Amino acid sequence: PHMGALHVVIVGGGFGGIAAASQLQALNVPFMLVDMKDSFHHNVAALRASVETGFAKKTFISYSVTFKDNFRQGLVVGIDLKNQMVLLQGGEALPFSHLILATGSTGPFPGKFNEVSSQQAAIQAYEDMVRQVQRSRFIVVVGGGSAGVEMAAEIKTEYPEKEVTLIHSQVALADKELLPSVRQEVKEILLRKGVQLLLSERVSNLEELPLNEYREYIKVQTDKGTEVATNLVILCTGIKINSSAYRKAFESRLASSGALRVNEHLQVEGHSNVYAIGDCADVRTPKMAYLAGLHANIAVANIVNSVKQRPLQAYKPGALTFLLSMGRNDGVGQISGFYVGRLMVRLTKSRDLFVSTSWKTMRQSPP
Ligand SMILES: Cc1cc2c(nc3c(=O)[nH]c(=O)nc-3n2C[C@H](O)[C@H](O)[C@H](O)COP(=O)(O)OP(=O)(O)OC[C@H]2O[C@@H](n3cnc4c(N)ncnc43)[C@H](O)[C@@H]2O)c(O)c1C
Repeated sequence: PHMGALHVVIVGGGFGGIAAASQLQALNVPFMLVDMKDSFHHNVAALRASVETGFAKKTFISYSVTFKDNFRQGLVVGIDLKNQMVLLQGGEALPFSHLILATGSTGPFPGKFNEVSSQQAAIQAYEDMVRQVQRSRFIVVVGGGSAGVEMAAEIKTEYPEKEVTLIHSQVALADKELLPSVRQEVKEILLRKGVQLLLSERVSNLEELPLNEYREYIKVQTDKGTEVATNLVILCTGIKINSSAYRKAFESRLASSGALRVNEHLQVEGHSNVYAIGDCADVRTPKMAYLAGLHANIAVANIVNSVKQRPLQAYKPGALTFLLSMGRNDGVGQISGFYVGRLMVRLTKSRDLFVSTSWKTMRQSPP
């Protein structure tokens, strides 16, 4: 029973959620931000944190330092649409006048990390990975999506003396929606770095392999009968929408891919006070962190505009921007649908992986 007042609940503390929480905090609008972790995860640097000693502490930022009592650690199990509540594992419910859904994507470690944990435990998880990689002479990266391609390049750039094999089910690497010129140069670069590519093969004994853990001997098998002996197997396939929090309640609304369908104001179909942003929004985009932030300014503005009776603003997708990091000294990609080269990507993404951006948003300084 909110009797006109606002109470905004942000479910998910990723790039979008912290963008929305910071906007609401600047306008002094009551809000509660919920995340299962206690710190924000700059997952765009997760692969460098998998290979560089001491980097991982640059990639987690305490929520409570920035948001204080406007943050609440918890796992969201369900939405009660009728009574405008948000159901937390353990019983607690959070009442909202407006709801921002920002639940991001789920995937294998190290590319994603969606574990309830402390900041120091999360950091330690990546430092542990680095020791697995240091220990290993032979490493297999499974999956030539954008994540595997960068993971293999990241290992070879930091450890030229390791033997890195990348195994991928198709014949072209990285996202299908990229310029063919982009996809080809990614192959050129991986080969010049000494990565051994096993294209058009599928790993067949995967349920039996130890993941993210050094072993003296591991044999990876493919459906074509190729056997690759290795010390470490890193899995880089299986990014999907994290609908844990909202699926039971919006089944009618979830598009097939897990995302919530939305209008051009990022409103969830069938609701005027429920927004979806970033990865969980059905936008036919490639799903980018920077987009998650833009969506967040859109959603907060449209909550304020909906109270101040004003025309909502819309989200106008443009041409494809995505830069692939090929280690710290190389890369390639496209900015608004045209090709950008190695020097450009190295200065934009590959040196700092946009890490300083999240620390600025969170108003904190890295350790
Ligand atoms: C895999 C990958 C992705 C890249 C990459 N690079 C870029 C890049 O250069 N630029 C960019 O803009 N995006 C890039 N992205 C995409 C970017 O990582 C994602 O699109 C971005 O993180 C999406 O932002 P969202 O806020 O939509 O989602 P997050 O996963 O960041 O945050 C979701 C949060 O919700 C929380 N959460 C979800 N369900 C929950 C629940 N039920 N209860 C509690 N918390 C929950 C999660 O724990 C997590 O903290 C990249 O190189 C790779 C390899």
